[PDB]
Amino acid sequence: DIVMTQAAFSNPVTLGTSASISCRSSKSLLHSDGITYLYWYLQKPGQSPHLLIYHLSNLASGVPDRFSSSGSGTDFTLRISRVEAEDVGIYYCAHNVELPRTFGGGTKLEIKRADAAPTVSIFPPSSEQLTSGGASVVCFLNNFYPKDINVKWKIDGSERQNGVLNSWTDQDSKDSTYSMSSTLTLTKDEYERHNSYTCEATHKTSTSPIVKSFNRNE
Amino acid sequence: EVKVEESGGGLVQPGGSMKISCVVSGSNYWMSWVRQSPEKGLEWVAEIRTYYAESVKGKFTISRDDSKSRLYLQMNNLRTEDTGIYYCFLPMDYWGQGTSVTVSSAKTTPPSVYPLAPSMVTLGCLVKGYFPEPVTVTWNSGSLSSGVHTFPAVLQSDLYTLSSSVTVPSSTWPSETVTCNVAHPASSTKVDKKIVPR
Repeated sequence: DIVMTQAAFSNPVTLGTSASISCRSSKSLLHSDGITYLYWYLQKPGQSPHLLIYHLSNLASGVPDRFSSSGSGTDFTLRISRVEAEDVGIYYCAHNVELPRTFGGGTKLEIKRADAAPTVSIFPPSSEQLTSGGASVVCFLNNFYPKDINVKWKIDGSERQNGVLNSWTDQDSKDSTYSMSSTLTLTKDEYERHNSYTCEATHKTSTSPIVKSFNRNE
Repeated sequence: EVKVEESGGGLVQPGGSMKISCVVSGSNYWMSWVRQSPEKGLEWVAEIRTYYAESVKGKFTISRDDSKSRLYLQMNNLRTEDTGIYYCFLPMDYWGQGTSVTVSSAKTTPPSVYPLAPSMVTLGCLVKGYFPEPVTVTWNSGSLSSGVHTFPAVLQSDLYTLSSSVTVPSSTWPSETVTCNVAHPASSTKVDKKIVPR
């Protein structure tokens, strides 16, 4: 069956500049009719795939004219001129020359923008959660760029590794930034026996960590 | 306008059975099912013009009512590896919304929803200890979509947890109400958690 090969990440691209996404087929998709049976789909964050290009170079209905594709029967390049923040997503190549129908692994289009420090926010356990018997401290580190970020938790000044749950968003379709959530969970009994909880975020936009904390006594 | 609407899905234990379906609006059409998981990507499984991927022969039966424009996929004796989001896909132009299918020995567990309260203020909701995915989160029934971040759920010790943040001007909270609306259909849970100042 046909192996459709693409890289997981595009070369990053500044807004207004041009992007390319490569794909290769293991079997040639160019037939005697002069048509190449190659298709491109975009899967925007949260959504299903949608068709961009059919038969190698044809633009699908309602797709911006800035998208295009070209290639041989085996090597293809999707190109996006003047890239907009809304173009962010995962782009898939596919064929329809045999069953099984197969797709590439998807290439994430990586938008490059101005650096931005995270907005950090910390939150103590709610009375609701405390009634259940648990106690979670939450730290949002929001709307930062670039995507790499490190978060450390202290309880009373000592680092706490265990009980930490981290999550990351994809690149935002509107402002091209990233966000992270970090939750430290404890039991109510341990929680009520420490005084200070701190979330510290190291990001390239500051040599110094951004730190938020709260103290149960104030 | 062609539209592919799909439904069914849910959670079963290994060995369990599920029939999913979709309806096209807007005879002349082939229909396929494509499933998506982080570990295997987009995988074509079945098509009716019937053809089936090698991995699901004998487990899946694809079928159509050309009258109703209502195609079905009967998924019997399911395996843990069958877990994923299943798309109706009319090759090559139209995709459905995607219905989640989870096959797992873990049973349905509803979420506990907790409010997170402290120029611009950030608030949030913690949706903790549920199974299976997905849950949906809304703030003020959609009124606040800008400045919302809902994070991917993470599985820890056989339960999912997710969180959502919302950032608004300080002049709008707590003077005005802010509420996260959480649904978890698998467990018929719907909650509307007010964020009250501490």
